[PDB]
Amino acid sequence: SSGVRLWATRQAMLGQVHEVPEGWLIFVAEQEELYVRVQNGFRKVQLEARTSTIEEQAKTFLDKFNHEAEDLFYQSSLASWNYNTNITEENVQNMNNAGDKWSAFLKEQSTLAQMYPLQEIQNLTVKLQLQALQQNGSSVLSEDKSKRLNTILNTMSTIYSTGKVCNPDNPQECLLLEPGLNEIMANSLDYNERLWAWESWRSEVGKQLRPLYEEYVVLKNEMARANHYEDYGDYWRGDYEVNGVDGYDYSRGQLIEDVEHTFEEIKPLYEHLHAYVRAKLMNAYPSYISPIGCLPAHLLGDMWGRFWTNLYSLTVPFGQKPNIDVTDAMVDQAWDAQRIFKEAEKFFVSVGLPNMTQGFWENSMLTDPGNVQKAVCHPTAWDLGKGDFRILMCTKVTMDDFLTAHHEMGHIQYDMAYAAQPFLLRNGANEGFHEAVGEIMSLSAATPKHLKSIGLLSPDFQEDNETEINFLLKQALTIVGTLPFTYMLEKWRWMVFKGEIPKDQWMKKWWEMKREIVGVVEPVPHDETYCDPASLFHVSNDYSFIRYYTRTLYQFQFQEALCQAAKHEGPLHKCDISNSTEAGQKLFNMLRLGKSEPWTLALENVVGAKNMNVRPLLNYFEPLFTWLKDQNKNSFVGWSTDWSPYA
Amino acid sequence: SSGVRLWATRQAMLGQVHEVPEGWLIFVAEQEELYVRVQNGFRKVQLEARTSTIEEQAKTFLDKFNHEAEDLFYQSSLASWNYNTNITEENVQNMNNAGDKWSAFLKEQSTLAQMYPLQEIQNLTVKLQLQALQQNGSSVLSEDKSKRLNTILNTMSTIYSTGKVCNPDNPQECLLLEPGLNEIMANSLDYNERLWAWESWRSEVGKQLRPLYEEYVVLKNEMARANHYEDYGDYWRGDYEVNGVDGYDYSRGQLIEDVEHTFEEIKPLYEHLHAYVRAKLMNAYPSYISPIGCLPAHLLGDMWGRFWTNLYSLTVPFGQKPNIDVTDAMVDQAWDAQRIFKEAEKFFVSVGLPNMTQGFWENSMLTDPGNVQKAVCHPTAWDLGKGDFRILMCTKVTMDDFLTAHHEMGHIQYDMAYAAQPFLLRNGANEGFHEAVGEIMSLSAATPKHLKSIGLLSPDFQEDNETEINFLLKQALTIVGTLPFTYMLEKWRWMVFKGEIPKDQWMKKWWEMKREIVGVVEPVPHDETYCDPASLFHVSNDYSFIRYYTRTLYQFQFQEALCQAAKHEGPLHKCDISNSTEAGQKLFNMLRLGKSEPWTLALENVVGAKNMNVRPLLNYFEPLFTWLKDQNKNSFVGWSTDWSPYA
Amino acid sequence: GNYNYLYRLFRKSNLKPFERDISTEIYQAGSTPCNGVEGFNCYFPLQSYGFQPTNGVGYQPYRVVVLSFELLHAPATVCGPKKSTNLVKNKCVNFNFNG
Repeated sequence: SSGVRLWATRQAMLGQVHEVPEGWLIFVAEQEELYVRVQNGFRKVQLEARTSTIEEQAKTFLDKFNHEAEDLFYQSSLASWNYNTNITEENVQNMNNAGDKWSAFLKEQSTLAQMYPLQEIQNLTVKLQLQALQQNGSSVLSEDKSKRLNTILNTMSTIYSTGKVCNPDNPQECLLLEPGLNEIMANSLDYNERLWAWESWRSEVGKQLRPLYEEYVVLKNEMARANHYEDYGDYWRGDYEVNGVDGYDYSRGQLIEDVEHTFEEIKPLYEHLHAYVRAKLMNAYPSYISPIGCLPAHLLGDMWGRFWTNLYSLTVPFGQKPNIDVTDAMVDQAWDAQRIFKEAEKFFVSVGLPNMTQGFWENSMLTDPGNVQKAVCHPTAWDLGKGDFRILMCTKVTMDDFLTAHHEMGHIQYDMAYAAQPFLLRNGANEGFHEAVGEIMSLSAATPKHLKSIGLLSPDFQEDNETEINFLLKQALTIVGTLPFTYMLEKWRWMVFKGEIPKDQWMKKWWEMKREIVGVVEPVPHDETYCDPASLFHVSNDYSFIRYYTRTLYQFQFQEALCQAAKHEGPLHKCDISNSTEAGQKLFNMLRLGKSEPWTLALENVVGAKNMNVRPLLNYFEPLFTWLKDQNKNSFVGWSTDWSPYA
Repeated sequence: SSGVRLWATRQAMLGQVHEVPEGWLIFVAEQEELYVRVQNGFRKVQLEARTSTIEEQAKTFLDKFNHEAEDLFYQSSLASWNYNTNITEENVQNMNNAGDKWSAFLKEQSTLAQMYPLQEIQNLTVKLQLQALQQNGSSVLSEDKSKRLNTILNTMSTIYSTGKVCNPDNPQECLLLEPGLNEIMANSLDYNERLWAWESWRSEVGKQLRPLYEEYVVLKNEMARANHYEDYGDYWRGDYEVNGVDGYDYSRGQLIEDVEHTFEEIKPLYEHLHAYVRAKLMNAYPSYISPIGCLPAHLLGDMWGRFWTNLYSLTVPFGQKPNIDVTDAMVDQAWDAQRIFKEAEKFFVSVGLPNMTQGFWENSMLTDPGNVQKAVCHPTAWDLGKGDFRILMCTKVTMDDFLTAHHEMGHIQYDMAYAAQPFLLRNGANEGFHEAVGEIMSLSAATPKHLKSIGLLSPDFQEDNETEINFLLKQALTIVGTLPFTYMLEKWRWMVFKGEIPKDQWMKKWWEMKREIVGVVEPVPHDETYCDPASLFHVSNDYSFIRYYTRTLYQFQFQEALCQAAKHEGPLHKCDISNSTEAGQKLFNMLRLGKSEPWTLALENVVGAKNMNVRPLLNYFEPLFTWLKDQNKNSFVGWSTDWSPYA
Repeated sequence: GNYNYLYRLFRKSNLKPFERDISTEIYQAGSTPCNGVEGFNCYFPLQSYGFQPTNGVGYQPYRVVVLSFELLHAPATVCGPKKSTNLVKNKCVNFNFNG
């Protein structure tokens, strides 16, 4: 013993001096002060002034790769932005060529990185970067298995994107999922029209995708075994996995544990929320919604019941008190996309974050990019590299565009935060961190205190409890509404990749937890021909939906840390972090690392805990929970799986 | 590789450097010097210039307690001292009121100290001080149990004090134990007179204290059992218990066997001593002590048979030969108690111990201040605190009081010696150290060498073996004689606390142990109605009687070590530590430590033996041991338990 | 005991040279706030002195005066006695009249 016992600050040393054993060096990492642990305290130690292995070759190989990678990635990034801004055939070709150049280049380095054995490589950053490169992808399988898996992904993504259903009343009248079916599942309130749209989408897509999905899963599973995973779920569980880090290693199975462990705390709030929606639905559809039965899968505000936000019309806590809107004030104050972005930039400056790049304005587009060029209006950030930061969207004078602008800007702030890190580390620690950071900025941007501070919300405006309940429930519909849907679906892919559910029970098991975990009942029964669990975008397009679940746990914890940092006074849903420079600095310390460090370390450095939890959400919706329990003390609370609209 | 080991002191590492492997850095916590262990020596590495937790709160909690504890204890000691030296109603009020507030102060800080656990404390001193504070004692039980236990002790204290037995000849003529009954069996040699007083007290006290003793023992055990002890004997055995110290841990059960083992090897010396007393008692009581039977209880020169000092008149080795006493020379030089205490002060400066403050002398009652105010003449020490010291003794100009002055001042020097220790640690290592220090110096003072040096004894005094045996036997009767009685009484009390001796067999086993361990048999058959063991002041008032046996073992070890350090030659009873400055410095090494260190470490450093032993006892009385065998060859050696004066 | 005297055995920081601290704030040991009152990890820095004639010599009240002899750009003010010798006359002497 009597070795190196080093920590960050002297305050840690004062609290841990009794912990440090006799003879152990007390080195303060931040203060660069060295002390020796002696009898009842520490003594000052004299310090002087600050001054071919394969691992050395790997460092040369890795850095050399970066310079090539930076250039080629920029070409692919630019080709994408040009194609995204203007969808033309020429824009496609360069995107293909740059992507083909980029993809081919990466595998050569991937194979070359695999030539380096990581066991003899001890640098934490270097070893992580190499394995981040040594990943061979689908090439770990055979080419034909890679060919099948990729082509199916091309087809499955195409089928979901091109999934179009036709009503039996008119064969020629066919409506896509968007905007045809989704508007019907959200805006239309007809029992049959929503039932048909829900049924037809899962019929013409699920039946076609089910054979493709069956082969897709095993292809994804066998590569996971080829990549040393129990299933492709564990392959996606390796994304949050932390290995080799003392005090921060995160096992893949722990991801399943934490998601289920945190989900059980959401059930009581959700159950009363589920009962209240059932209580409100039975006020609108008493026949279609039983007081004890589950909520029909076609009356949930969207195709799959993913979000209950569109049910706010039928489940409004207080019709006389609408949600706080300052979009008209923006119209009154003549605010527009550049103004909103400038206000967002000012808000980011308000929390101490640096002002965003001016080159963004020259390069990125905010409003609708006309019609000659073809572009997507969805909020999309663009960290093209080499200091090139952009956001591609059509921003109008609306809160949603205002909030998503904050959501997208936070990504860019995160993008430049880890831009100092190498290209391999130039990304978020996990898939949900950047999105979670984007959300909390929008949430703070949506705070009425911020709106009142900036003048969007008038000073004489009052935030009554009914409005807060209206706000919280709308938050619950958006956030807590999708949590059970996210929890089961990701867990569904977990067991499907693990093969727990046999082919002849994928649909039956889906409806088993639909009515039980989520309390959602299919209006008409579906069999294994249907592939409704894969009918969503992420499952069809092979995206781990856990990102939404993880970020929601992260964002509330981060916001809770923000509220603690900003010293919020009031309801947690009213927590505004405006004019809180220190919180941005603390957030910057997390964001500056990006993915250079384990996400558990970053999570603890912000919220104080190395594990995600839903404790802020319970605090966030605590007044709402009491109101929901008060509203549900009369109506039945829970859900009966046996009941169904078809029986 | 290599390791670094730190030393508190440079000299400890210098003597522990050869076994250190080469390459280990040599660092000392005091000199802060850098050395590297190299081949056959060490190279001095050049060094540059010098550049919450419960335990820290625990350290601060103790220090604040020490300030108020030192103040209130000083007032309590002062108030009690006034009552002793001046026995008046108001002085009694001061002694009671100050003690009550001190008692109230002790429990309040003890309760507050309970919120400072001992396990997380790294400092043994900090943990030990709180452990003394956190000792709930009788309060671990319910409040009624403590009150009734004190009620028994109050009744035990009053009854023992007021125990008066009336002579059958005159019912009005009644005598208390002190000084009436004690003088009967110490001065009067009439067997019947001693027998009546011995039986009357044990009958009167026994019939009223036996039922109280049964309950008092149970109450003492129950709190000990709740205080994690097997019995109240183990509760008292925790005084010598050592825990948490490497190389010096002492267990409570180790105390039992050490006292037993030490006494067993004393028996061959004691059996000859018992035989000679038995042989000499026949010369005065031919029909009352058998040549093989055990000694009569009241024929031992004292009340309980504890001290055989008065038997020296009847069992003198050579009555014609004089005894070591310069009491006449004390008054031939026109001295007094003040000069006697001055000689006691001269004794400490002769052995090298520093002189004490004059404040002690001006506050100490060395002689009774007349008769208008009553001064308690019971020898005691007063470590009042804040450097205040007093001696409660009506010392006169006599050799007997000359040793008493040395004995009491020995406690005072010891009490001030560990003043550097905290108030909780301002005490002796155990209950047999301060008495040991004062006894050995008095014995050294009583030697002819000390008396001749200061002119108390003429140099023409004949230091022949005739006076050597007479002095040894008188010391043996006082010191060696009380060891068998002290050992059994604590052993008997231990089994009563442990419940081993049946309640209907306490009296028989007490005398059976007296018959066997001590070779002393009661003159009248006492049943369990009697409470002869509790007739002692210590047993009734709940005083651990093992302190005297340990003190006797410690003092001889202390004395022999001083004589060995002073290069004493010849019989050990003539050893004088006067004019030996090294002996006091050697003695003072433990005296400053006090009770912070284990007593085993204290005993080993002073003497050389970690545990107790009887080797100094054999060295002190070796001429007597051979002399006893010469006188005891004509009579039985040992004792016979069956014989009794009543049968 | 002369309890009028108080002494600061614990201070938040070591005093600067010639610096006086007379703060009566409740000294805090751990992280538990005191809020102006004692209790857990909270004590009184200005402990009261208990001084009695019977106290030990090292514990007795000793009066101490520290004489800081500042000499700076400010003109000197505190000089010594400047002992003067006797007067002479009609004799060649080395006279030093005030310099």
